[PDB]
Amino acid sequence: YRKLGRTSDQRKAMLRDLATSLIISERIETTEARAKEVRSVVEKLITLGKKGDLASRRNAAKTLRNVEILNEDETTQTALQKLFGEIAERYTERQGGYTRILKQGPRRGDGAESVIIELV
Amino acid sequence: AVPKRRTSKTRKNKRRTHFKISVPGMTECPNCGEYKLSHRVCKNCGSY
Amino acid sequence: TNHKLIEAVTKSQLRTDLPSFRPGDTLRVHVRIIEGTRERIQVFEGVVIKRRGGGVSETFTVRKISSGVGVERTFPLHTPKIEKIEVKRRGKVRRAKLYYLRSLRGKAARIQEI
Amino acid sequence: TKGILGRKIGMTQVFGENGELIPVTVVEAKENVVLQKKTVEVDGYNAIQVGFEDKKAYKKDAKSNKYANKPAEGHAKKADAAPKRFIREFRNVDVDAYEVGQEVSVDTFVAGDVIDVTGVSKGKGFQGAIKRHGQSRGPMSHGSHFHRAPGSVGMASDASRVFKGQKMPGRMGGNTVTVQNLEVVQVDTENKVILVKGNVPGPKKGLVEIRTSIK
Amino acid sequence: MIQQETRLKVADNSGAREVLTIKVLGGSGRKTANIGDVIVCTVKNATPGGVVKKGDVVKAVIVRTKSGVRRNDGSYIKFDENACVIIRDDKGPRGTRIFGPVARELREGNFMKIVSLAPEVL
RNA sequence: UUGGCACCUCGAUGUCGGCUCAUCGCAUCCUGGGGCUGUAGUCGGUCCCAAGGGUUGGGCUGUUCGCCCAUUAAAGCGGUACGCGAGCUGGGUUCAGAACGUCGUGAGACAGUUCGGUCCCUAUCCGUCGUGGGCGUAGGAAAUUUGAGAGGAGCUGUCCUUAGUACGAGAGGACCGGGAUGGACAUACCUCUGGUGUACCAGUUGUCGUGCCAACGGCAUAGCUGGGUAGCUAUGUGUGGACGGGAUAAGUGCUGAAAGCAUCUAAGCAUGAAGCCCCCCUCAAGAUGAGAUUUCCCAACUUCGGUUAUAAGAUCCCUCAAAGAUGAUGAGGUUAAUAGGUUCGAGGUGGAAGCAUGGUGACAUGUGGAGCUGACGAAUACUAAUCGAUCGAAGACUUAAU
Ligand SMILES: CC[C@H]1OC(=O)[C@H](C)[C@@H](OC(=O)NCCCOCCC#Cc2ccc3c(=O)c(C(=O)O)cn(C)c3c2)[C@H](C)[C@@H](O[C@@H]2O[C@H](C)C[C@H](N(C)C)[C@H]2O)[C@](C)(OC)C[C@@H](C)C(=O)[C@H](C)[C@H]2NC(=O)O[C@@]21C
Ligand SMILES: [Mg+2]
Repeated sequence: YRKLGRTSDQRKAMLRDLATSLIISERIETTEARAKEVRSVVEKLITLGKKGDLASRRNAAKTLRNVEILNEDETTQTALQKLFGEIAERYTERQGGYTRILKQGPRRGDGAESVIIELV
Repeated sequence: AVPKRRTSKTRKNKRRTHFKISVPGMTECPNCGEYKLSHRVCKNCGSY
Repeated sequence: TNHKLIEAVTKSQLRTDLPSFRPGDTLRVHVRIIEGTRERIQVFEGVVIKRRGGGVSETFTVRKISSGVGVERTFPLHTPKIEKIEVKRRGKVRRAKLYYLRSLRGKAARIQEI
Repeated sequence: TKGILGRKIGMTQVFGENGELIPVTVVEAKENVVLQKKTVEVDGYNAIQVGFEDKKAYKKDAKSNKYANKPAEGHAKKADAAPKRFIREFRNVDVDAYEVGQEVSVDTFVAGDVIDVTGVSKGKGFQGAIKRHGQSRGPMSHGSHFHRAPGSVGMASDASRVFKGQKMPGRMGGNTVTVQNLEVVQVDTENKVILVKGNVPGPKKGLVEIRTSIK
Repeated sequence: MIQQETRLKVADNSGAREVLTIKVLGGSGRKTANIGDVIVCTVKNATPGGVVKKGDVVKAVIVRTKSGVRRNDGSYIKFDENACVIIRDDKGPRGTRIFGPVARELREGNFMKIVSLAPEVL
């Protein structure tokens, strides 16, 4: 696996935060390496969501941050609830994938290959 | 640990023979015809 | 096949007659020592300390006290110099390797049955 | 006398007669085919070329060594064989016995021969003076600033130069090594595997050239 | 793995309760030893009396090191303490009530009186 | 070595010991071959040939040296700016402080002691260790190659047998060869024993937070503690220095005369060493002499090739690791298992959650070797290697066979 030029605690934190944000937005923009490394984490969380039993819920609560989404009509529900009620159904029949990645050109401030990781 | 002598213009230009930027990996985009980087999304159109 | 071949090659050399046990069990071990005269059997008694990866490569370990001097012997489970094994009594532990018995002597090294 | 191309799969152990842990390296030799028979008057030295494994056949627009190229298809079709992945040759063998197009089989080796396995070492990459060369390194305390670097590279004004062969930092591995006087413990003809006592050079999934000891 | 400046317990009633080593016999540059190997050593704690007294230089043969020894079948025998026994330059001990177990590898080295006068051969 | 001379260096050539790394001579310390002896063999002494390899760990001093304690087959002598400080130390010595003894009325002094006392430098060139690109090898390519050369190894102990034999009043005691095991050292590898394993498992303290109990997350060296997969590793596992040729050294001869004898010599022809050459391991056609084998590709405009673009072949680009600083090498790019995910498994950890039972409680038991599980094995196109683009031959003269 990759280290992302960062320590262990700071990476653990970055990976879980990036996975949460992806789950919120359903497509985000970042650099190639971190997309390549958040792919597995988000894919595994969705797996914890395709079962929905209380054990998998409690276990997926480890990674996701506690965030609130305001849906249409001022309806509110958290990241766990999204994962287990709006994304489990979408991928009940698909047996992998769950994400795609679309390389983009280098950014200006660096030569970093920005990419967009999106939930498929 | 200091240059014992000058590096003449000949030696200088010689060392930097291999110091150059490569032309980008660009291919034409199938939806718009403008060039794009290969394996990247066209920035003019937004396709594949 | 490019995967089962290791097991496909060692299967002819794996024993089924050995019993099933776990670390923390005091078991008697029958061994066939071949001295200069014959192959006289002899018995080793100890407490299992650990055991390792499967295949012919599994090795377990036993520990005992001889004359107040701790002795530990490690065997492969498929070495053909074992005539028989007896799991003389069971053991309630909470580890998979029992390294922490190298500092205790006497009742401190106590084990509950079952 | 005998030679087979194989690849290394891993290591295990065998309890042999008289209960002895024989450390073993399992080698998978399958579809070894002779592709030529070099001759003294045709090429200047008599030997035979063996192809191992099996590539796929030519395809237009191939982008990898998976498939054979037109040049290799032709070389192998002259021996009515499939394109192969690794090709080596053997000199110690006597050519008259063999024949172009035959399969070299694991059963060429009987239990208890003496063989030499020639492979390539594992890469360690760019490595320092003491891991690459076994050098004693300096003091780690007592106010030292010479921990792992190599020591003097020469003398002084006499030989105002560093002599060739001075054991300095570089890239370790990637060297052909021949371990000698190994032996085979069993040959299995169905899974196509020659087991060799000891250990052999190389990464897992590599290539070994087993032949009969020259000593 | 026993090297010089290593303190070992004595396994005899010869008179020395604990000793340390200087060399490992057997070769130029030899550095270590295991069961069945002889060394030179000078006692550091003697019993009041005994045939061997404190500060003497003596031959001795290793028994039951804690690094232990591999046997040809893949069996390993390890121990919880280093130990040694003094010898009389004929592979013969001095005491006659040796204590503690002894490995079976001392049989080969023809330390038979050591193997015969032992609580447990192993 | 102690000196003599003052020839280069005072617009600076760091000086002694130790550490790291060696390299070369041989007037050889061990090992190999011999002549001998006031050599019965083991013993020793002497001289000759021999430099291939090897030629310890400590106590004491800043010490080189030397002495001492244990070993070894031996613990060799020297050169290399008394090798090596832009590789290291800085104990001694040689700045300023201080102090004792001595000399000086005194300031101070002593190569008399003593305690303390700042070791800078980002490597341009040559050199050296690795690793790329260009071009040449009379076409363009893919693979296998011979070996001109070059490098690496090269050490040796003990036991048993012959044999208690030869030889010995005895005491003692092989030569040869033929077996067996070591030491040191070099290599390759992780099956075993171990180490490490900061995205594996588990227990636990303080504190903050997800309202709350229960569950969990952040921080405290990874908070700590017990384990531990892959990888990487030694102290761990195998292997190696085994034969055997050819020419020799001191030496030993054979036939043999000058010199009808002799005599190893002059013709010739023998034997003889860890030494030389080969043998064994590795690199090697930039070996500009550029070598060899097999295969693949083969047209059609010219207005005359100083020709397109294309073959065969690669690369760009992208998924990767058995490879890696980068570039290279190697496994793959949909006609696809290259990597991710999913499913199953190995190995690791050790009895998840929620329930029900029992306890006042701290807890325990069954579910259920359960739950979790980074690299390890397999299957599966679910996701990404979609699209595309660039480079790449048409084969010279001369003479002889044809
Ligand atoms: C940190 C960067 C600076 O470097 C340095 O300080 C380094 C450390 C220095 O190394 C050394 O000390 N010797 C090597 C250590 C030798 O110890 C033996 C025991 C002693 C002594 C001693 C004797 C007399 C006196 C003295 O009498 C007195 C007073 O004051 O009277 C003051 N004390 C302290 C004395 C002490 C440089 C490199 C030094 O050169 C070297 O000196 C030698 C005299 C000759 C050397 N060669 C020509 C043979 C020479 O190579 C200099 C002189 O520096 C003091 C360098 C000069 C150019 C500088 O001035 C630069 C700018 C430094 N200044 C600074 O700021 O940056 C520095 C680079
Ligand atoms: Mg000057």
